[PDB]
Amino acid sequence: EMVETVCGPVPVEQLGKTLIHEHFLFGYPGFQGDVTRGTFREDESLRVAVEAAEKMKRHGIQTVVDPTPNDCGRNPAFLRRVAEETGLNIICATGYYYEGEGAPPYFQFRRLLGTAEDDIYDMFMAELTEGIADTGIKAGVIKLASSKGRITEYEKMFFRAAARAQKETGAVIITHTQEGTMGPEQAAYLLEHGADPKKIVIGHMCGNTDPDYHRKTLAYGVYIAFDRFGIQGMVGAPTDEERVRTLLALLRDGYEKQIMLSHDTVNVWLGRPFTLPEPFAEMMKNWHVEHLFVNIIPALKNEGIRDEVLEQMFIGNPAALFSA
Amino acid sequence: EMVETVCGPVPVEQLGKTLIHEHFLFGYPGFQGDVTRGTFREDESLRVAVEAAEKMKRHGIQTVVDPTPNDCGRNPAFLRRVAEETGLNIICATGYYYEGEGAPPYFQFRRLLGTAEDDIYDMFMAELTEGIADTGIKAGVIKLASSKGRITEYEKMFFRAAARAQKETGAVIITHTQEGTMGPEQAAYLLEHGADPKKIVIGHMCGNTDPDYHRKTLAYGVYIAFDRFGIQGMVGAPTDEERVRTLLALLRDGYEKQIMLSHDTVNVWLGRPFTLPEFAEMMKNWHVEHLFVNIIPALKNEGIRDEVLEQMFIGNPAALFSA
Ligand SMILES: [Co+2]
Ligand SMILES: [Co+2]
Ligand SMILES: [Co+2]
Ligand SMILES: [Co+2]
Repeated sequence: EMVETVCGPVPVEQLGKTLIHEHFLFGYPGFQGDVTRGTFREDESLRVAVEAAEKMKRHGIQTVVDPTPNDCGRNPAFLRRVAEETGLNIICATGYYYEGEGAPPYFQFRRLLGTAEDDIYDMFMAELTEGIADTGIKAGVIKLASSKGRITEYEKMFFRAAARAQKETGAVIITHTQEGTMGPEQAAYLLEHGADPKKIVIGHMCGNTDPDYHRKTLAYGVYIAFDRFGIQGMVGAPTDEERVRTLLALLRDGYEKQIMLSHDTVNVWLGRPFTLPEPFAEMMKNWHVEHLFVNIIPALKNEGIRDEVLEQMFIGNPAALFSA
Repeated sequence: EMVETVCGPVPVEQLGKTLIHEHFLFGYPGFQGDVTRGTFREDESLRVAVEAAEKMKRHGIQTVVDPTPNDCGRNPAFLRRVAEETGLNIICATGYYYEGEGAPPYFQFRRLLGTAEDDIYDMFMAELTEGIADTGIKAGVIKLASSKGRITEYEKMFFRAAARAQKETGAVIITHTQEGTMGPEQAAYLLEHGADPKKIVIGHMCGNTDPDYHRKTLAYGVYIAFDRFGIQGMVGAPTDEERVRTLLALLRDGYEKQIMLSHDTVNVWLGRPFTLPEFAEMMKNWHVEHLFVNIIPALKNEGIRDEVLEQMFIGNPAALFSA
C-alpha cells in the first residue's frame, strides 16, 4: 500500500489528484555534447520546476509521475529538491527511451557481448528496490518505449526485462507509443511475458484518433493515457480537438476506469535553448501544466462529462494503479 | 606557432613524439543511463589513465591527441588531471560521433528547428576559441565521423560546419572512418567546402587493406592515420599483419610525410565493466605500448629507416599543427 517517491515511501491512498506523465527536466540524447552553449543552470532550472509544481498545486494536484528515461537526462536528486520545496509527491522511472530517439549504442554493444537483457533487468531491480546511483531514491515505475510501427529487437530486451522485474516487485509499467502505433502490441507482448495488465499504462494513446484502436488496447485490461494534451502539429500529434473527440467516445462507452490524462510537458529543456517557428509555436501555445485544468476539463464538462468521471480518472485510477 | 592543449597553449615545436589517436576515457552513448551499476570511479580511472600515460612516456611519447567525441563521454577536466600528473601534452577534440553509434537525436531535433548546422558551427567555434563548458580548456582539433559506406545527412552537417570553422580558425580536423569506408569521400567533401588538406587527418585508414584506396585518399594531399594497431576481430577490423602489409606498400611509394600511426586505445571504459569472450586473444595487443614493442620492430625488420619513423611520429604532427 506504499509507492516509492523521490522523497521515499508514500501511502498510495495519499497520492490524491495525479498527473500521470509530465517531465520537470528532459533532454534528447546528445544534449550532453552541447554542454558549452547548453549548460544546465541549477538555480534557474529549480526556480522554473518549482513554479511548474506550484501551478499544478493550484489546481489540486498532489502527485506527478515523471517518467523521464535514464538516457534522456533523468535527475532524481533534482526532482527531490522540487518535492522538498513544494510538498508535491513526485514518482520517477527506471527505463530507456525508444530506439529512434534514445541512446541505443551502449546496450546494443552489451547485446553483442551477450549480457544486455540481464544487465537491464539488474538495473531495473537495483533502481526499484535499492536506489538510483547515490541518491537513495527508488524508482516507482518502469518506463518502456517502442518505435513507429514496431517494437524493435533492442526495445524488446527492455520489455522482457520489465515484465520480469514487474513479476518480482509488483512495479507499475508506464509506456511511450510512437505516433499512435503499437498500443495493442505492447499490451499483448507484456502480458505474454507475464506482466499484470492492472499494473500497465499504455502511453501516448491520444496519438491515435481511431477509437477502435483504443478499444483493441483496452480489451487487454490495461490502462491507457491521453497524456499529450497541448502538443499539436509536432511529433506527428493530432489536435486537442481530435484528442477530445476520441476521449469522449471512450468515456461514453464506459471506459473511465482505464483512462488517465496528462500533458507530457517538458518544463526545463536540457541542452541549448530554442524557439519553435511561428508555424509550430502558435500550435504549441497550450503545452503547459495548467492546460488540462484551464481548457480541457472545461471542454469536457461542456460536453456533459461529470465530476465523478473526472475524479475517477485523476484520483481513483492512479490509486488503483499503484495498489496491489 | 601554438596549439591548444588541456593545459593551455603549447608551442607546436615542443610537441615532440606524438600518438595521434588514443582515448583515456570513452563510453558508448547510453552509458549515462546505466549509472547505478556502471559508476564512474574517478580515483581508479585516474590511476589507470596516468599509468597508460606513463607507459607512453617510457617510449618517448610527449603528446597525445585524444579525439573522444562530445557525445561519447569527453571529459577535458579529467584529461587535464592526467596531464598535470604526468607532464604529457594532451590535445582534445570538439565533435560528435558517427550516426550509427553516436547520439543523433539532439541535433536531429535542432535540424527540424532549422538551426542545427549553424548551432554545430557555433559549438565548434566556442570550443576552439573560447573554452569548453566552464573548464577554460580549448579543443585543439575538430573530430568528424562517418558511417559504413555513407556520410549521412546528419553527419554532413558536421562536415560542413567543420570546414567553415577550419576556414575561420585554421583548426586541425581528425576523422573516424567506419569499417574501411569513405576515406576518399571525406577528403573530397571537406575540400569541396574549402577545408585545407594539410590540416586534415583521415582516420582508421588501416581498416582497409587495398593500397589503391589509400592512394585515392592520399591524392587529396591529406594525412591518413593507421590508428587502430592492436584491434583485431572486432569492429570489422583487419589483422595487424594486414595493416603492416598495407603500410609497407605506402612507405615503399614514399608517402611517409602523409602517414601517422596510433592504437585508438580506450584506457578506461565508461559504464559497466565487461569482458570479451575467447576474441579476447585476438585483442590482446590493444594497448599503448604495442606500436613500440611490436609494430615498429617489425617495420625495422623490413628495413624501414629511423628517419621515416621519426617523420611519422614527430615530423608529421609538427607539420599538421603548424600554419
Ligand atoms: Co514519450
Ligand atoms: Co514523456
Ligand atoms: Co573512431
Ligand atoms: Co577513437
